Amino acid sequence: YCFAGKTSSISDLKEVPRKNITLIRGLGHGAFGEVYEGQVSPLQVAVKTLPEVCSEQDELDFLMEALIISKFNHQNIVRCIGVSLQSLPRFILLELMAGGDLKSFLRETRPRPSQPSSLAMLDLLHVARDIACGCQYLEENHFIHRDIAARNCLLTCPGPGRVAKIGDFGMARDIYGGCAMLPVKWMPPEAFMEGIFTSKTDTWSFGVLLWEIFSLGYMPYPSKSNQEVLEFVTSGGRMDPPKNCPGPVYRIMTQCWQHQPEDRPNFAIILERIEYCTQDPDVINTALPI
Ligand SMILES: Cc1cc(-c2cc(C(F)(F)F)ccc2O[C@H]2C[C@@]2(CN)c2ccc(F)cc2F)[nH]n1
Ligand SMILES: Cc1cc(-c2cc(C(F)(F)F)ccc2O[C@H]2C[C@@]2(CN)c2ccc(F)cc2F)[nH]n1
Repeated sequence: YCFAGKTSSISDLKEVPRKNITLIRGLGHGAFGEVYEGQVSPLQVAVKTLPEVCSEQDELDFLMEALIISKFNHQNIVRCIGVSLQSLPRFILLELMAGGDLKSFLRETRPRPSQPSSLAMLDLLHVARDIACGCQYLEENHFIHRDIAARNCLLTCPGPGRVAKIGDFGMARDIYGGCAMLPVKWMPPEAFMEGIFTSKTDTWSFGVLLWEIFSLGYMPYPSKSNQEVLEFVTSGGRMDPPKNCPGPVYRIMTQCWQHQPEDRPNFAIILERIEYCTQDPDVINTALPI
C-alpha cells in the first residue's frame, strides 16, 4: 500500500500482545466481523475482529484496512492504535468513539415533543464541517473513500464539544461483492453507470451525507428504491431540501450533485462554503423540525 509518498508494510504496524487486550462489551457489526469496546494495558479502545471462519481473500482484506487506516494522520479520521494479528481471531485496534455512529446519533437525538431542545443548526454544521475537513485531507492525499455516508461516521462524545470523524474504509479497501450491495443512493451517475471514481465522486457522496445530516438521520430518496434512484438521478432528478433546511446549505448539496464531475466543487471550496454557513445568523438561528 502507498500513501503520502511512502509504501507501508505489515511490520510497520504496531503488534499489540494478545495478552494485553481485554474485550469489554459488544458494539455492533462491521462489513464482515464484529466490533467491541476494549482495554489495553489503561487505554480505552475499539476492537474490530476478523471471523476465524473466513476466506484467504478475507484475511488480506482485513490487513489492508489496518494498513490504510494506519497511514492517515488527521483529527477527523479515526486513529489506528495497533493490531493483534499474531493471535486468532485477528484484531484491529482503533480509536473509541463514545458518541457512536452518526446516523444513530441523529435519529436518537431528533428533537421531540418530550425533549425538543436537544440539537441546533450550528451543531449540524460542525459535524458537516468535521467530515468535510477529513474528506479534504483525503482529497489532498489523493485517497478516494468512495463510501462517504452517515453510517460510516462516528462521534467522540454525544454532548457538546463532539467531533465527527470518518470511521470505516471497507469500500476503499475492497476496490483496491455485487450490485444489490452497492451504495447506489450515495453515488454519482458516472460511478454506477461506468464505475469511474475520483475526488468528485466523494464530493457527490458528501452532498448526500449533508442531506442525511439536515434530515436528521433519514434515508436518502426515502420512498424510492435503488433502481428508481438510478433512473431518477441519471434523468437529472435530485432530492428536495430536508425539513427546514436553510437555503445556503441546500445550495451546497445541489452543487455537490452537479451532473458533470468537473462542475462539482472540491473539498476546499465545500469547507469554505460550510464555514460561511456557520457565519450567517439566519442559518444558525433556524429551528429544527420536530
Ligand atoms: C472504530 C470504532 C467504532 C466505534 C464505536 C463506538 C461506540 C461507542 F459509542 F459505544 F463507544 C459505538 C459504536 C461504534 O462503532 C460501531 C457502530 C459501528 C459498527 N457498524 C461503526 C459505525 C461507524 C463506523 F465508522 C465504524 C463502526 F465500527 N468506535 N470506534
Ligand atoms: C466547479 C464548482 C465550484 C463550485 C462551487 C460550490 C460552492 C458551494 F458553496 F456550493 F459549495 C461555492 C463556490 C463554488 O465555485 C465558486 C468558487 C468558484 C468561483 N471562483 C469556482 C472556483 C473554481 C471553479 F472551477 C468553478 C467555480 F465556480 N461548484 N462547482
